[PDB]
Amino acid sequence: QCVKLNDGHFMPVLGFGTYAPPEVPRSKALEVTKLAIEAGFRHIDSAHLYNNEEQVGLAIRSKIADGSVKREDIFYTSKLWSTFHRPELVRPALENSLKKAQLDYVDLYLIHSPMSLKPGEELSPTDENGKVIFDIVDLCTTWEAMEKCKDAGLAKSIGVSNFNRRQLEMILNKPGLKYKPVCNQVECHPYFNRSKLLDFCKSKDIVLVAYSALGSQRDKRWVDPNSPVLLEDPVLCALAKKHKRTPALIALRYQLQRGVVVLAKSYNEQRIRQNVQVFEFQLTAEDMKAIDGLDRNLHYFNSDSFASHPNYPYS
Ligand SMILES: NC(=O)c1ccc[n+]([C@@H]2O[C@H](COP(=O)([O-])OP(=O)(O)OC[C@H]3O[C@@H](n4cnc5c(N)ncnc54)[C@H](OP(=O)(O)O)[C@@H]3O)[C@@H](O)[C@H]2O)c1
Ligand SMILES: O=C(NCc1ccc(Cl)cc1)c1n[nH]c([N+](=O)[O-])c1Cl
Repeated sequence: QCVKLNDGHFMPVLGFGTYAPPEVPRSKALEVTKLAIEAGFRHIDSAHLYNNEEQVGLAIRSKIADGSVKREDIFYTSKLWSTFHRPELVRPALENSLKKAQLDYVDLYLIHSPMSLKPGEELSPTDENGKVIFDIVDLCTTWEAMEKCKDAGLAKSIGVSNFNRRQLEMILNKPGLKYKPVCNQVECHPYFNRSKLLDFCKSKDIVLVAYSALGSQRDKRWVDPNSPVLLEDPVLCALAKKHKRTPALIALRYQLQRGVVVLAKSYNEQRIRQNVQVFEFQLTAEDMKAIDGLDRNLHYFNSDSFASHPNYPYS
């Protein structure tokens, strides 16, 4: 089940999230990506940041080599990390990701974040207060570099991630724009449902892709443990009992019914298979209204590390 993007390529509407924190052994990403393809996932979300592209790429190539899928059946995404926003660094970062995955192309390459970081060896160059060391880059010039990558065939489609509406607007009104972003991948779930951003994306034929749709991995680097746990929400739980589903399935189905493409990360064999059940049932209009009521402007990513950055999108 696929949505047609504004460049004419096609994106599966449920995607598998591959990130696991560093205490998870690298080899697991390989195992669980194969499991996710076996279960029916066809859209796979990785990044340079995640340090797993070699494992994710191998899982994909294994599922091609054993005859399970064709390359053309898999939609693989990676992302340009914030230290590589300077235009001259964009193509080389993409080539790096292709060599890691051993793929001839990515189906989608995103600017991972609007918050440009000082170029260098560190993923997160830090200032002493622990604030990321910012860089001033015109993201319009980073976007022109992305467009060159699509023109060379390195990425079939190009898009952005963590952009707010005004940031998206800036790209859209760029003089001489050749390709609009196909998508904006952002934090989106019933506690932060981004309905104003969704409406703007829909008006621009840009797909909103929801990450942390199940409420995030709750990593203490960036997430306050007092924050309400999305999957313990009583309304989602009540809806899970009503449909004899689970609160995750409720959270995933809500996105599809608003025209949002949705990611789900799991490294558990059972939950991976469970998550494809999103296609097996429907929420009613009143169910959707109840879930719309949960919105509380809650982004789980909420650290002093980035909240002072000049291009923080939640400002
Ligand atoms: N563009 C960005 O800046 C950005 C930011 C964050 C994430 N992402 C992408 O989006 C993906 C997903 O977001 P996320 O990693 O924040 O996690 P998520 O999809 O919100 O899932 C959070 C947790 O839900 C659990 N879970 C999954 N299925 C479940 C089920 N059926 N029942 C109960 N619990 C279940 C998982 O634990 P188990 O593994 O134990 O099942 C997972 O750790 C990431 O992996 C990454 O690919 C992108
Ligand atoms: O740093 C990350 N994103 C950049 C980012 C996150 C939030 C905001 Cl507001 C802006 C930029 C990250 N991306 N994916 C994962 N992951 O766990 O899947 C992590 Cl962590």
